[PDB]
Amino acid sequence: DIQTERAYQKQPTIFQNKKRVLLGETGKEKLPRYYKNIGLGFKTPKEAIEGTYIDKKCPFTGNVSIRGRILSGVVTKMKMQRTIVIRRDYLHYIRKYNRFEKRHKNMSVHLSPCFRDVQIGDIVTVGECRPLSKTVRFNVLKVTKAAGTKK
Amino acid sequence: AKIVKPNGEKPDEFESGISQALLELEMNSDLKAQLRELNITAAKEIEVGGGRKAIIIFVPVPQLKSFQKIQVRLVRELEKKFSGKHVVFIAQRRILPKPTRKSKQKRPRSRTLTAVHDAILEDLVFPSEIVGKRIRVKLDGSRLIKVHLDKAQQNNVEHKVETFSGVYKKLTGKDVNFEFPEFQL
Amino acid sequence: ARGPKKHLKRVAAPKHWMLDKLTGVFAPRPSTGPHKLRECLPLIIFLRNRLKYALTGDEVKKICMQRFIKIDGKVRTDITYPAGFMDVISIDKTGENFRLIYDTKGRFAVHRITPEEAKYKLCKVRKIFVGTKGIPHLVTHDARTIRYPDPLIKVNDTIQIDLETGKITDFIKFDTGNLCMVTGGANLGRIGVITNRERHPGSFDVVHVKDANGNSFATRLSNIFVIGKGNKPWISLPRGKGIRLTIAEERDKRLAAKQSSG
Amino acid sequence: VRMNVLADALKSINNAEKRGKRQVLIRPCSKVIVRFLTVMMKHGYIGEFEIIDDHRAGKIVVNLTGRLNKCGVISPRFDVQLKDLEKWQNNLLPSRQFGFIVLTTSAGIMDHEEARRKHTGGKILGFFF
Amino acid sequence: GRMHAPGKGLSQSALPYRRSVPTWLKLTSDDVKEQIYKLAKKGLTPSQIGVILRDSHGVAQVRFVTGNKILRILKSKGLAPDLPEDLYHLIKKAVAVRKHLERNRKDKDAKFRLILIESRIHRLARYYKTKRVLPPNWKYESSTASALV
RNA sequence: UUAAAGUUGCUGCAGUUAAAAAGCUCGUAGUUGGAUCUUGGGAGCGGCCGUCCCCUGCUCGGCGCCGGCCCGAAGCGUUUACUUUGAAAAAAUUAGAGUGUUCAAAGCAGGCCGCCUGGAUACCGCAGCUAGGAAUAAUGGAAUAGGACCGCGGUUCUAUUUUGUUG
Repeated sequence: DIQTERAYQKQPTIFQNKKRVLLGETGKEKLPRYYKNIGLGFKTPKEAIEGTYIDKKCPFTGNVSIRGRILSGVVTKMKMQRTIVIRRDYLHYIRKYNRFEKRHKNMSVHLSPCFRDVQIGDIVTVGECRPLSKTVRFNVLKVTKAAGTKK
Repeated sequence: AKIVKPNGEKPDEFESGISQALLELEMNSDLKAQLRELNITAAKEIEVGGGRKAIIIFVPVPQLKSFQKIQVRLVRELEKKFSGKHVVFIAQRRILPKPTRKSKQKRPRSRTLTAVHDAILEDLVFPSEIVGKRIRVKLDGSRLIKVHLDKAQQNNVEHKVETFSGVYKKLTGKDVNFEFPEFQL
Repeated sequence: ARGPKKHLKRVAAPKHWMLDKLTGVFAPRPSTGPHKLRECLPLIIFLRNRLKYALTGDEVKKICMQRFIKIDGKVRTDITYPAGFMDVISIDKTGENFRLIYDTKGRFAVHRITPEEAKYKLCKVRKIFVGTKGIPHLVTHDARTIRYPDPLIKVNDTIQIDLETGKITDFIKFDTGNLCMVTGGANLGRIGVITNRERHPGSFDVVHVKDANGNSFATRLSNIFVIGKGNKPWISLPRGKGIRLTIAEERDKRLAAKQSSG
Repeated sequence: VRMNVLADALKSINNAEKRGKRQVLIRPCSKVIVRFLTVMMKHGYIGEFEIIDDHRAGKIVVNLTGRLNKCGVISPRFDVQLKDLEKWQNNLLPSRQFGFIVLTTSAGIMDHEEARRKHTGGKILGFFF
Repeated sequence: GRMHAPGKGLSQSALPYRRSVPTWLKLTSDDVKEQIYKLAKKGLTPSQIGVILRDSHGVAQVRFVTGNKILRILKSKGLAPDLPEDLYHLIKKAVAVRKHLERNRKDKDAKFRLILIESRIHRLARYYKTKRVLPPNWKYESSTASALV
């Protein structure tokens, strides 16, 4: 499932190549995991702790720093791999005609693979990080489900 | 004894005496087979404007329909064992506050305060079913509800409308008057 | 541009430098120093427009080549040396010392001090640095690197240095209930007591300072400055004692003084 | 369809006072309608009214006097502040000595002098003079 | 007025303000529930169940003699139809007008009414997709018209 | 080019006959959407009423006492708009304080016989941060009950002041 690619994927902090004694079972073949806390009152999911995936652009299990602005939005498409696109909606004011303006603009957000129950139409909270690509400047921190889906 | 409270506290002298009085009232009558599971929760003693008194008796909701068809008798064994104390039956109901954003199940709309007040008013007197309701809002800003009752069984309710107004002003606080319309039926 | 900016116009100057508008096209840009470009007071404008010792910009550089002006006890020959907040200016010839404390309005004001007050100077530490082989360092707001303080020094608390040796004598802990100085922004030059501090993670923290007469205001945490333990200061306050009285009360006291003077 | 019960209510009471009637019926009810007539009743522009408590939506029998001139509704409910209320009062009241602006603030629904006293703003409903 | 007609009609029921069980009714809730179960095993739409119960058994409404409405008991027992009543009748009317229009190619009025029936079917389908009653993949076509009764 | 122009009308225009309702209907985007969820008082004050105190809950510690009372805190309570306050928001220009450039446009000076001082204040559309209210408008619960509380039964890793110096 992992290392389906010509370049090896590994975490650059945990040394996985220590010396073993009995060279078998009974307390071994359990890889240690590296994680960290983002802060700002956020919670690290257990799927990023007990997970097995390798991703350097993950905010929790990776070399990604979170600072700056905190936003929110609703997703539209999951087509490109490991990055999603969300839609943000806001009300603009016009000074001449004393009314309001509903407009939108969308942005590309990197999605960590620790969320696997994500679907169309749920409100997600994103955070500012480093420029990871040309159009990618945000990362997914927590996911709140949409209205309904009781079963 | 016959009194059962939802909370573990000891009742006073008055409601214990009313529970005992109804205990011999169901003992000496032919209704002992019809009150085996029918109990009392709480009772009070308040006053009405004038030279009369009143008593209120609380009944739980899922046994209320048992007491609806026995109330037409039970009240006048209570005035034939008392001197002149008029006896009414009401159904108890818990009230919940509106959940604000400053402060969990969704509160069902049966616990709505206006619905509780409406249920208290309609179940306060059973045989005179309500056929009309108007609200007088006088120039001081206060509300004065007037409630129209049934044309039938008028004679055995008209002597207790002052007691109904007194107990509704005591439990809730609304000036409620009663009228008997004759136009419709 | 193609490099660093080097000139400075008259109206590009900050308002607290507070010059006129028609005497030239250029204003004195200060040289690089311990303070920022915006909140500093150059030597040339001070000697030319505050004490009125000199009238022309060649006379002040003649003073600086005559070696009569010392900032923090060392002779400064720079004519545009930025003398910022909480600095002592000592003149060896006439024998008076000046300390720059903001008054009740947003500008620098003269404050004649005793020589016994003129041997120390307060500083605010910006960050704590641990050195090569575990040397505790200092980063003050006046760019003074001090080695090995007392180990109770934190990010926000202020220190007292001795001008001759450059070492800590005593420090004031940043707690709620200490005397306050505000430097920067709108509320600039008000004496009060720190009451409440709230933490905002990911953004700037804001404090709440209550003045002696009961007035309260809020400033950012980066623009705070502690001057005293409790309500007792460690320096000499200027006139007015940092109140920021309203313009109606200022009008009342000005008309009362004018009526009494006659 | 019916998209604003309050505009229809105030139009109906305006037509009733313009013809010269004494009692009128308003087909729907709302809490905001009862607050609006409570403001005009406290200010003495309408008489003592009633609520026909029927199980659909209350019908309101308002006693009409000759003290009313015009009742109007601004649609939609425009946001108004303390600094922007004077323009509304200038171009919408007939005079500075009488007339009231009914605006919904967070502390209830009442006239604009009381909201000036409590220093609060909100959304405008209508006017009467 | 109407939704695809110029008429403005006022003809519907008017339930009284009184909301109590009358004294002449000598029935319980379980008896009328059993009657609903038997008449639903007879296989009839819930509206006409209400018609027959009101006509024969003297009950005004089930919801004033039982604490809940008739389709809710029909779903609680587990014999309510999967498709709603009005949607099923609209699809049946669409099937009828399409079967009429196969043998009559020149009936333009029937084609216009078929357009109106299809529009009302779509507008009800949007609401039933919104309220999570019907699956999102259910689509209305002519070829699925005869397949879905 | 602006006002005049209510002849570009958001405030604030007109469409039977003067300029102007698509031949008619369906229909996606857009805009707008019925009613209803907590109402009422108390101890006071001046001769029925204005202002004011009250109708949010579980791990640490000081205005105070003899493990018991209360108060205060590192940490938490559905989110939006709107409403009010606070921070930051360059100067000049605009309003505007003081001031006999002979007055004034201008300037920031100047006045007392070494001294006293000014060189303010306000606005800065929207968007971003923060704290009081929840009226107004939209979103949500629990209904095929894995619904909310309460004491009881098991599947795994570990807190060392707690099994005499050491396996």
